Amino acid sequence: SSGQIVTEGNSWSDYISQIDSISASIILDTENESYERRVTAKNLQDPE
Amino acid sequence: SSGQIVTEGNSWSDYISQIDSISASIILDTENESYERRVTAKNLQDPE
Amino acid sequence: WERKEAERIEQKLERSEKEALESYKKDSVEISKYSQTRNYFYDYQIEANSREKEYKELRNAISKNKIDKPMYVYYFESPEKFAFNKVIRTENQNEISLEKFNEFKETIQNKLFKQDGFKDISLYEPGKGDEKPTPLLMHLKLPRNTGMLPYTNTNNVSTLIEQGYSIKIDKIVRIVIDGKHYIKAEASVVSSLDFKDDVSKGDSWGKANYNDWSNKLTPNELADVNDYMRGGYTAINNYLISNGPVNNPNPELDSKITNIENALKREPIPTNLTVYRRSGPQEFGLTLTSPEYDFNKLENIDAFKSKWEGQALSYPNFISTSIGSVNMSAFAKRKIVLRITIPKGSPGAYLSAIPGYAGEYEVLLNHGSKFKINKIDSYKDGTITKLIVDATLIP
Amino acid sequence: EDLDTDNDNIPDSYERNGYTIKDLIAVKWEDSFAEQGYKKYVSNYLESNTAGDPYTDYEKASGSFDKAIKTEARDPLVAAYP
Amino acid sequence: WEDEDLDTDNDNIPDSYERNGYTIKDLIAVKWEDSFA
Amino acid sequence: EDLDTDNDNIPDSYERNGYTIKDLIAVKWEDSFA
Ligand SMILES: [Ca+2]
Ligand SMILES: [Ca+2]
Ligand SMILES: [Ca+2]
Ligand SMILES: [Ca+2]
Repeated sequence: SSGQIVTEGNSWSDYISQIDSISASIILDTENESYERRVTAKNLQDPE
Repeated sequence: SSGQIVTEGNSWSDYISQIDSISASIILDTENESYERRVTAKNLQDPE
Repeated sequence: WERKEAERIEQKLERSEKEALESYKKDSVEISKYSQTRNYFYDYQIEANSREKEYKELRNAISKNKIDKPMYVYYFESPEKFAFNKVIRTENQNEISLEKFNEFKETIQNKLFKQDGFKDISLYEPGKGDEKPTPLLMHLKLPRNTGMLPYTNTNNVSTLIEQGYSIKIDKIVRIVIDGKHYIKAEASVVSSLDFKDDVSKGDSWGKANYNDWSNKLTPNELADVNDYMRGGYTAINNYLISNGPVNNPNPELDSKITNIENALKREPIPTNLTVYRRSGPQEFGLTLTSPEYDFNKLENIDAFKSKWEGQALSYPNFISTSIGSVNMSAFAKRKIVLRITIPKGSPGAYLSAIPGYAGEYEVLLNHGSKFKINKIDSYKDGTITKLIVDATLIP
Repeated sequence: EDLDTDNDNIPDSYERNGYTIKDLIAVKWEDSFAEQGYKKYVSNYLESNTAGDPYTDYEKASGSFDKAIKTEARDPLVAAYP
Repeated sequence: WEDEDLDTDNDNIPDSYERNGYTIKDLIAVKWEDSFA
Repeated sequence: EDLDTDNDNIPDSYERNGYTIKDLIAVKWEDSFA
């Protein structure tokens, strides 16, 4: 509320499953660095 | 305050003595399962 | 997180302030309602009230702590507070119609609404277990140096503030919360200078800002305006009401009118200011014996609001106003009180700055001024109910 | 009508006769919706959580919950349960 | 309804702007135009 | 002016063109202040 970066109490594990469920994974390898991404995909079975 | 169920902080020991003090205990034995109950009884010495 | 923040605040509070906060926690509604309309009584009446001590302790506790940056607060507001009498939707309905949205939109188009009481707010947007009593949600940005009192109530860190400003709504959209439509408004605070009951502070400010005003006045016109405001103000106003310059033109009084206007125009008000004036039925085209002048019955107030709220105003004569809001024996019968906000730079002067009985904290405004009525509300004054009109002066 | 006894933001008659969620608002079911892929739901109009799981009828039907929960756990009669 | 004053998910972007395209300038979502690229 | 987009008590134009703090209030910069 005061505009300060708070880190305790925020956990990526709460979002790992939800991000993995609705995304596709794309990896670029190159030669010196590797990049892994998740991009949101659409569910064609749900009209909403 | 929401619809969520909470069990932390709710202890049966706070009510064990109070229930035992104002009740009569009835047991049905059967053959393959036992049942124990507590039924509230009236105190005739207290007009209130 | 906020539990130790609430503690560090309450520790340094007085025992009287603690018991005042507890009495608020028990009976918040009546205390808030009293704080809304407390300054419109007599001087001695507000002194002997059995709830003034609580108000003083609570306001001191609130103003003890101030914020250093603008921040946003979130709360639910009754839509009738913004002069919208109809219902956006019932409490069991789920959807808001486009027609209701539009009606609310042109109701609040270009207006300023004043808030003058204690309020319970939140620093976070409403979530799941939060109470949602109205279909209107407010995102208000508070200014710097405003008081907030974060107190724990049954574990929940609640925050208490006192309103002394006027808010304007910028944009409204329709949102969905848990399957129900809500109207969400972005609001901003317009600062203004308001001396409600402490006429001493207002008098001191007016002296400091207008005791040198006479010096800038040329002596002939100074004595001229002075003689007017002593003896001939009634005659000049009566001549102005009858549209004298148009019906029976004459230069003798037109000279007085021009001199008054120029003298008031010499030095304008330097800051946004609010003045209070008790108005008579002849100003609204009513008589003392008219049935609608009785505001005890609801239909009279409803008709008066329907025919007057949101409309314009025009005073051909000059307007006599006082900085203070307390009731005076000179206008005790007046059931209609007029609340006027003076924008910065508008013409006007503090008459009581000059020595002698210039009036009762008198402030004069140029003739021919126009007013817009934003909201009209009612409060009970003993055995009768008086009516409060909130207005803004336009240039 | 507009009665909502359990305050889950779904009217009693919709719960009793059938409903679906679109634009995050409950609407009356029509047989033409099945061609567009919508599902018809019924639930307990006296109970906010028909299945007893931590999510209300509106949250399940509307999908306003964790997106890692299976799609068949979206009608009020099938429980979200690991 | 028939105006761009709807925010269903309450995230400070109008529904049609999200539907069709938008960009942020001065911390306000604005309707997209091809010349912005 | 008095626009404060980021709500940090300094107006946008002052931040763009230069400012200094005196008596805990941001003011426009003038070369005689150096
Ligand atoms: Ca229901
Ligand atoms: Ca239900
Ligand atoms: Ca949106
Ligand atoms: Ca700034």
